[PDB]
Amino acid sequence: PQITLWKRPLVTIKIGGQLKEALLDTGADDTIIEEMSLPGRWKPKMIGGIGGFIKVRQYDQIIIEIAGHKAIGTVLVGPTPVNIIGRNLLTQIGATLNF
Amino acid sequence: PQITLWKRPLVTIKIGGQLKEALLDTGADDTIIEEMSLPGRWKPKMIGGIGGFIKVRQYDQIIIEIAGHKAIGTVLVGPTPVNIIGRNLLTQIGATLNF
Amino acid sequence: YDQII
Ligand SMILES: [Cl-]
Ligand SMILES: [Cl-]
Ligand SMILES: [Cl-]
Ligand SMILES: [Cl-]
Ligand SMILES: [Cl-]
Ligand SMILES: [Cl-]
Ligand code: NA
Repeated sequence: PQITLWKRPLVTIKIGGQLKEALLDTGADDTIIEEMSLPGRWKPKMIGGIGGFIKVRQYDQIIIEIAGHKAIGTVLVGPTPVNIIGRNLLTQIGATLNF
Repeated sequence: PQITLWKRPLVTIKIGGQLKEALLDTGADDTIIEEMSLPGRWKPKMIGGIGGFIKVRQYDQIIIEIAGHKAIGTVLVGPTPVNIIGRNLLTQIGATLNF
Repeated sequence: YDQII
């Protein structure tokens, strides 16, 4: 699809068996999801931005369906104010910025 | 242009005759730049990011060039990890997300 | 409040 940016670019995702709404965020290096359980190993990480840093759990090789398209990659889980799909997964669905 | 997301979507901007680097950020409602001098009056604004809320200075009707495209709109000045072009100016330069 | 991420 072609998404305008008049409003926040929110899409439905499926992750860990659950449906969530997430923001397509070209500024984000990483994909960050609100607290949930995911299978497999994890390691701690700190990520930061406006307002400082938060501690997250880093899960590798997680499959996420993003607006109907499947991708695999690292997902960070922690106290983010909004679910974020970052560049590590936007690349896999072929997302581009066009102007 | 068509911008892929394998690297950060960094572009050159021009504001007050000066060139700066900034990130095209679909996850940002607003545009925020690092401390610099802008003309005119400012108003207070609170913004939420990954690690919490911050106070910034809001300057309206500021001329800015983004990747060679002319825009005139609201620019926030405050403590940001990088200069961020958000949706308020991405819409002015006609940017869309496509997959 | 507006959000910047
Ligand atoms: Cl919105
Ligand atoms: Cl990844
Ligand atoms: Cl590609
Ligand atoms: Cl790229
Ligand atoms: Cl006043
Ligand atoms: Cl504006
Ligand atoms: Na894993």
